[PDB]
Amino acid sequence: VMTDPIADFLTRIRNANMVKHDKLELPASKIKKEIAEILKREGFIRDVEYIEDDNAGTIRVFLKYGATGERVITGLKRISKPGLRVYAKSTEVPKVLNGLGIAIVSTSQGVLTDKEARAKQVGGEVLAYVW
Amino acid sequence: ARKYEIMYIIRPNIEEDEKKAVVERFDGILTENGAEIIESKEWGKRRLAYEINDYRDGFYHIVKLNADKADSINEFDRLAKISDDIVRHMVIKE
Amino acid sequence: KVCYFTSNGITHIDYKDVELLKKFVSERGKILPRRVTGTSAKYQRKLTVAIKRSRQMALLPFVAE
Amino acid sequence: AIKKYKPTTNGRRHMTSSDFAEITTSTPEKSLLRPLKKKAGRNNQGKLTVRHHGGGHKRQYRVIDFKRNKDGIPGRVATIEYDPNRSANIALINYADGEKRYIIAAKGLEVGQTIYSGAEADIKVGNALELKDIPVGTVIHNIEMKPGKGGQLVRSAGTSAQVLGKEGKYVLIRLNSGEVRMILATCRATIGQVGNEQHELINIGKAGRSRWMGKRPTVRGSVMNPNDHPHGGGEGKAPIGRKSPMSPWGKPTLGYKTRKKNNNSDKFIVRRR
Amino acid sequence: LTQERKNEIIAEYRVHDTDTGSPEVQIAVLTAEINSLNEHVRVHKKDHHSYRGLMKMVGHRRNLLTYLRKKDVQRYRELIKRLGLR
RNA sequence: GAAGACUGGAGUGCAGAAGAGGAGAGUGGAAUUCCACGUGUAGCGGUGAAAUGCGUAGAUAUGUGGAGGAACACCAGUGGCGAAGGCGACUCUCUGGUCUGUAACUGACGCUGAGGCGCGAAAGCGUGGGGAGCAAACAGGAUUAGAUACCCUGGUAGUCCACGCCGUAAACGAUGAGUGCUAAGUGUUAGGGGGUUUCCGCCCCUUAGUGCUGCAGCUAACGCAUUAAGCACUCCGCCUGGGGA
Ligand SMILES: [Mg+2]
Ligand SMILES: [Mg+2]
Ligand SMILES: [Mg+2]
Ligand SMILES: [Mg+2]
Ligand SMILES: [Mg+2]
Ligand SMILES: [Mg+2]
Ligand SMILES: [Mg+2]
Ligand SMILES: [Mg+2]
Ligand SMILES: [Mg+2]
Ligand SMILES: [Mg+2]
Ligand SMILES: [Mg+2]
Ligand SMILES: [Mg+2]
Ligand SMILES: [Mg+2]
Ligand SMILES: [Mg+2]
Ligand SMILES: [Mg+2]
Ligand SMILES: [Mg+2]
Ligand SMILES: [Mg+2]
Ligand SMILES: [Mg+2]
Ligand SMILES: [Mg+2]
Ligand SMILES: [Mg+2]
Ligand SMILES: [Mg+2]
Ligand SMILES: [Mg+2]
Ligand SMILES: [Mg+2]
Ligand SMILES: [Mg+2]
Ligand SMILES: [Mg+2]
Ligand SMILES: [Mg+2]
Ligand SMILES: [Mg+2]
Ligand SMILES: [Mg+2]
Ligand SMILES: [Mg+2]
Ligand SMILES: [Mg+2]
Ligand SMILES: [Mg+2]
Ligand SMILES: [Mg+2]
Ligand SMILES: [Mg+2]
Ligand SMILES: [Mg+2]
Ligand SMILES: [Mg+2]
Repeated sequence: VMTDPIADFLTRIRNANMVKHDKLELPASKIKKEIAEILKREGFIRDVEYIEDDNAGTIRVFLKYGATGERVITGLKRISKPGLRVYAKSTEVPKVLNGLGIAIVSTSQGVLTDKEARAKQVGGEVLAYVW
Repeated sequence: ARKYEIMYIIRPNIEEDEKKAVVERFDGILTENGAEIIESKEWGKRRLAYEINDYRDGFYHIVKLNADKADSINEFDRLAKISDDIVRHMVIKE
Repeated sequence: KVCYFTSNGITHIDYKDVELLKKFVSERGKILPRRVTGTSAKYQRKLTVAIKRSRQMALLPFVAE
Repeated sequence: AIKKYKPTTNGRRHMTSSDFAEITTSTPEKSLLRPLKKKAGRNNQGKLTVRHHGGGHKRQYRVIDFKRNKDGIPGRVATIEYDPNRSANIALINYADGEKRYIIAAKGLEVGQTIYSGAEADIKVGNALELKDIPVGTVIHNIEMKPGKGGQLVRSAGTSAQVLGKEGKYVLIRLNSGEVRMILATCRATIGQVGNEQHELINIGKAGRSRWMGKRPTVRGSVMNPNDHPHGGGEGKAPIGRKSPMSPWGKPTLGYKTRKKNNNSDKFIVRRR
Repeated sequence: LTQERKNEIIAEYRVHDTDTGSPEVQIAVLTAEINSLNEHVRVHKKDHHSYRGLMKMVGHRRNLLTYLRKKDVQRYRELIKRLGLR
């Protein structure tokens, strides 16, 4: 059965990148909103829209490629799996690809990236690595 | 509740007076049991495709039933195999 | 080439209908293969239950000389 | 069923017995009892003619109906009882007359059933009919050999014979031993198998249990003296130092056929066992 | 279980006059089925394929009873006293 | 964690469908063997060649009848059903599961699952039956330097049935179960919808199975490839050089 809806978000984007698909849509959730919204802030995804329906709504994401078809996202990874959750202190927040990537952290002040977390001295659950 | 359909063959060397004696007899034994008969029809003399017993032809009969306990077909089956007048019989449900 | 029972709208095959079944066996009483008669897969199964039922009541022969 | 006993002692170790689940009542019908006296194999003259008999629990005779000639009266099974005088059980039947009599209990005969005899009886377990009215293939028992005499051929527990054909005045029967025999068509029989099938599975377990049934010990002929048995004598254990093993009276005992060669019923026996 | 026999049990345990999928209704129908297979299995002793279907009813019936106990205890104790369960 | 709310999971209801799924009772036709009786004369059978064997006490062949047991010709199909083992003559009785359509109903009631409990080809074991063909052991004839083998003539347990054990297999797709995503082309099984047409028929779409070919991806290679050995999450089982073992 479905045991990790966040992992599906991470892997659906990865599966669409390989075949250069220009868009995708998937069932919506509150936590997926920030993750999808965060990616738009650093240009990892070209756009995002919400569709309201009966069950839970629907979200579609517009993937982004450079001129002459280079991927903008070269990898997505899930860290804190349901089988082994991980937590990071204020000084333990990593730097994905030596600052050229980002990490999504679910702090007590909201879901925000690794760079912003070290500016507020808070920790939380590390959710994903995007580079 | 559940309907059946019985075909049985009577020996060819039988006479009209005694042929209808067994047709009314086998129609009877389906009645005191839990069944109500619908249609007793006879095709007539036919040539058997193979020599089933010492005979070569036979009279064909058709019976329709609406049975519930499904034991009136058991009594027919029990007494059809034992009489010397019926040479074959078959019960079909649809 | 064309299924007989589907084209004619037949939905039930009876074992008392000897004249219909005689078109679906060979000269020796053997059931013809489906690639020869052209009948569909669904009604090939119903057809053989009719033939096997009628063989027992001596309406069709088992093996014919 | 068959009841195994726990090995409490060395005599109860291998012993089994019936549980008597089919038996309904434990008291016999008083007006159908006759006395028996043991004979221990003693002759008309007082001589011991048949050996290894004598000295068991005392019994009483229950008069059985083997003729079954009460035709047209519906007989209702009342009880199923125990008979010391035979291996099968018996059933008490009281007719609509008021008369009562015992018959052999067939397999599947239960209390409350109705039993018929005659010519209009149906082919059901327990009914009695002439062999000419019995269809080919049925399993029968209690076959009689002469009309009006009474059942005699198949009667012990678990035994059965099968009707096999017709020859005009006679009927072919395959007896329990495996013999094909010709019997008149006016002789009667009962439909079914005989009652107590498990009787052959009982392990006696004790020597005293054989003694309870009236069996005295059997001495082998190899441990006798030369004037007692053709096998006695010799120093130590001795083999059968003869051409063939011998009975206590001569007359070879292994493979030698003892049926009369000029018998009058060889023309009524179609094939032997 | 014949179709009309089932619809009497459904009508006898509905929490309201329309439902057919209430846990009270399903357990009552499931109970009637395993009290009908137990006679078939008792006489057809060596019918192993049918006996597997029995054990999937018992397990399914147990799952629904557990769910009812947690959600609403008062309803749960009413069913077992009415269906004669433990 | 607690209190509520929902319907995309799961299950019930309603309308259809297919199937060698299972247990019990009864019946059918070809064919082999044996037995009885007509006709008939000198071989039959067998092999790479032969011989043992059967036959003038009259065989093989042939016509008629009787007894008995086991397997079900054509249909028959990378067709169907089942959790696996496995299930193929026909009828009835008792029973399990699955698929499609509807959106009436409950409202997360779910997945995996160590120990535990059941099922489980064939051979084998115990008790009681049955025994036609086949056939370990065994006997005889050939082959061979030898032949405790292959080949030929016979043949006992066994194979069949009821009940009770045994608990293994190259029990294999050599591929654990659940869930979601990721080009296409084409057969076939069971359904549903629409267009043409009076039907038939053709075409398109769709659900659940069953085959083949192939992209990205994976792989040491062979190869797998929407029925993954690709991309991911949950739970269980197992491995750490060979022999000894
Ligand atoms: Mg003696
Ligand atoms: Mg002795
Ligand atoms: Mg001495
Ligand atoms: Mg002497
Ligand atoms: Mg001596
Ligand atoms: Mg001595
Ligand atoms: Mg000595
Ligand atoms: Mg649903
Ligand atoms: Mg079936
Ligand atoms: Mg079956
Ligand atoms: Mg034959
Ligand atoms: Mg040579
Ligand atoms: Mg001959
Ligand atoms: Mg399956
Ligand atoms: Mg069912
Ligand atoms: Mg079914
Ligand atoms: Mg299916
Ligand atoms: Mg609601
Ligand atoms: Mg499970
Ligand atoms: Mg275990
Ligand atoms: Mg075996
Ligand atoms: Mg055995
Ligand atoms: Mg034996
Ligand atoms: Mg040799
Ligand atoms: Mg042989
Ligand atoms: Mg067994
Ligand atoms: Mg081993
Ligand atoms: Mg193993
Ligand atoms: Mg296999
Ligand atoms: Mg393995
Ligand atoms: Mg998997
Ligand atoms: Mg999958
Ligand atoms: Mg497919
Ligand atoms: Mg080592
Ligand atoms: Mg080692």
